[PDB]
Amino acid sequence: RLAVMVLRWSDGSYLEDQDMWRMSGIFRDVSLLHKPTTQISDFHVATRFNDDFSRAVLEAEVQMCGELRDYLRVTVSLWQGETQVASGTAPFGGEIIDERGGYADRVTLRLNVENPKLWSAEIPNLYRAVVELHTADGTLIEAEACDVGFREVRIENGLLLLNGKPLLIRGVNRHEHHPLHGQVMDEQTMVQDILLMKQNNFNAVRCSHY
Amino acid sequence: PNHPLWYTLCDRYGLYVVDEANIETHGMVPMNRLTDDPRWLPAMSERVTRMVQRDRNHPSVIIWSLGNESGHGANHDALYRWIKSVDPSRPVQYEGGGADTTATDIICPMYARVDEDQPFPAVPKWSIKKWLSLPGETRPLILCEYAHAMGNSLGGFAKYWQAFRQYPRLQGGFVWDWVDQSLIKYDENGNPWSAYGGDFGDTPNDRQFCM
Ligand SMILES: O=C1O[C@H](CO)[C@H](O)[C@H](O)[C@H]1O
Ligand SMILES: [Mg+2]
Ligand code: NA
Ligand code: NA
Repeated sequence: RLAVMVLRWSDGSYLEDQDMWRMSGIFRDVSLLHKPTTQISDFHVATRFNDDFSRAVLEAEVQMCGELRDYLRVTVSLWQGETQVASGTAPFGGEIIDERGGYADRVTLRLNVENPKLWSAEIPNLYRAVVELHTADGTLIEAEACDVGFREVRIENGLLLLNGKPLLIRGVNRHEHHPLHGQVMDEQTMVQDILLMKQNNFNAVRCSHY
Repeated sequence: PNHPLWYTLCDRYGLYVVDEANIETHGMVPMNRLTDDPRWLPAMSERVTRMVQRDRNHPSVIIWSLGNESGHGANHDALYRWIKSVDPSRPVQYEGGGADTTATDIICPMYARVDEDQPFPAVPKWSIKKWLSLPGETRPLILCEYAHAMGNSLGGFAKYWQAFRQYPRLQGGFVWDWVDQSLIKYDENGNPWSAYGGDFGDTPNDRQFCM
């Protein structure tokens, strides 16, 4: 038996004064997640590019929790559909960071990707990154994953650039709102919103304000 | 450079002066044909240096100009630097080559419009409000020539002044220009009349464009 006492107001309320319906309750998903004792506890994906975007390095920092062992490995593999395009494998123990060493509980993988298919709102090219935590011999402990979009966002000479090109933001602010369910969101309404936006020449959305 | 007395009068009456080198090669094709040629650097330098040497003590002179309508050539860059080194007390401006070259401290276009772009290749005349905010641009803008007052003219003058007042970096301009360049000719009875280009048998000419 779970018991949850939800309070309408808290000191948190002072930071939640958005112009909208003030509501309350368990308004988003509840779930149970089982992880192994030796687990991936965090992972970051970065993509960086040469001057003309014809080469990329995918960089993945992976953090573990549990007991450190020489036989532990991480493999980050990158997939375009069913085709594996790049893969990297390494033991734990990052580069030296300061006078006391490095992170024995982290590793960074670096994968080369030639002529990457670039992500934008115009052509949302995605690769799949699978992060496997496993033994040197090949027994899987667990795997996590995310969608990867190869794209660079930077401000240069007063211009916001995506993949080196100045963006024109056709954006809209969007609150999470449904006339029947209040602030509970579902896939169908989300999809409906996305389709309408893009059908109406929007390319950008602001998470107003949370 | 003007008659020496002009600067003395501007000192005493109070007017700001842009003192300009006697250099205009407008007729060349392309406009910078001489000004990019090192063989013409000695001749150009003397028009710039001898001006500075003469006029540098006049407080009314607040800006040096490298000349007018001679494209932009490496000789301009050299002389820009000569003045900056010899007299740090005054900004240097020059309009040739698109009004915003490395040879000018001030964006100083001629006949750039307030809101409308004129995107000529190589030497575009941006709207002046747009020109200020072009990526990387930091300089003030003062038109070296605007509001062409030829005949029945100066329509839309207020529009420049509204913009000058609203935008800090739009710091005004120089109307083109002060006085009709007409000449006196006489009829058979000895009556004077105002003559322009072509009335003296001069050919080819450009008619009333001198006024
Ligand atoms: O400036 C604002 O005014 C809007 C009026 O609808 C709305 O309240 C936004 O949340 C707020 O940022
Ligand atoms: Mg508000
Ligand atoms: Na101003
Ligand atoms: Na004229």
